[PDB]
Amino acid sequence: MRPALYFCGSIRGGREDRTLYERIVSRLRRFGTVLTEGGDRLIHEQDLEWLQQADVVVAEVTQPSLGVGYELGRAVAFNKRILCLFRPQSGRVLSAMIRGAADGSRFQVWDYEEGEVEALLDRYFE
Amino acid sequence: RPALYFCGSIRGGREDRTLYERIVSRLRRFGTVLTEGDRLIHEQDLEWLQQADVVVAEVTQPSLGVGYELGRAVAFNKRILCLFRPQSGRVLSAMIRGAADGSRFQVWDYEEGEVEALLDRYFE
Ligand SMILES: O=c1[nH]c(=O)n([C@@H]2O[C@H](COP(=O)(O)O)[C@@H](O)[C@H]2O)cc1CO
Ligand SMILES: O=c1[nH]c(=O)n([C@@H]2O[C@H](COP(=O)(O)O)[C@@H](O)[C@H]2O)cc1CO
Repeated sequence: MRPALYFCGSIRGGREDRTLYERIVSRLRRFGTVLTEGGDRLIHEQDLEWLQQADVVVAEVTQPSLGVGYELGRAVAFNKRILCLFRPQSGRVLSAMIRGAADGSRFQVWDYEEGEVEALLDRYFE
Repeated sequence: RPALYFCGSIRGGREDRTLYERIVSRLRRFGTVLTEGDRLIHEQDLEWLQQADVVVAEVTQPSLGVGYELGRAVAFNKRILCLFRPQSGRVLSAMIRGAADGSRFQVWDYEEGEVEALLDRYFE
């Protein structure tokens, strides 16, 4: 009944939002098990195992990242429930591939202000 | 003729725009280049991706849309060629480097001056 959760955020794209990712994961742990807590081959394979196990995939999509985009594309194809979180105050324009993938139900993209992330997650998960 | 889908950063940044033009110009010699509001962009691109025979991505500039295209392409069972420049100083995403299997999903490091010769070798 408590969901398994998969979190996505930029790493090699840049760690600008690392503190925010820690806040997101701390809040997700209140609701479920966060599965995400060659060398790169092991990372890919283990992440893909967890992605298929996840009940919800949550991605912070403000910092551009190949790996986050790839995770989202694989997740869509696995028909996962997906929540993407984007901060327009960053001054970026979110990728059309992510904004345009939203169908408002199984794949949602929410624009938000950084201070409100915990409350937003509360509204989505309760 | 073989149908080719090219991927490269746009909203991730257009730093490598000139290089993308060079790649696309060369790809036109080998096949149909399918990729010569946002919902329409996504839907049209996904239609073309589904119709592709080979997906070619320049993965040096980090980009959500390029990563998403590559994830969808894997699930659509497409042949994939990724091109990365170490001269950028970046460490390429583990999700892209680690998705490679050396045959149907290949990731090549390259130097900008050699991109035309690399593509000639890949497309014979
Ligand atoms: O070391 C890593 N570990 C990892 O899980 N990822 C996954 O890939 C996304 C980041 O991708 P990226 O920004 O690095 O390209 C994250 O959401 C992670 O789940 C990537 C890297 C190093 O690449
Ligand atoms: O306006 C657009 N048109 C488009 O085709 N893409 C596709 O998505 C990738 C770039 O993604 P991105 O850098 O913007 O996130 C490219 O390979 C394109 O095929 C994206 C945008 C604007 O998003």
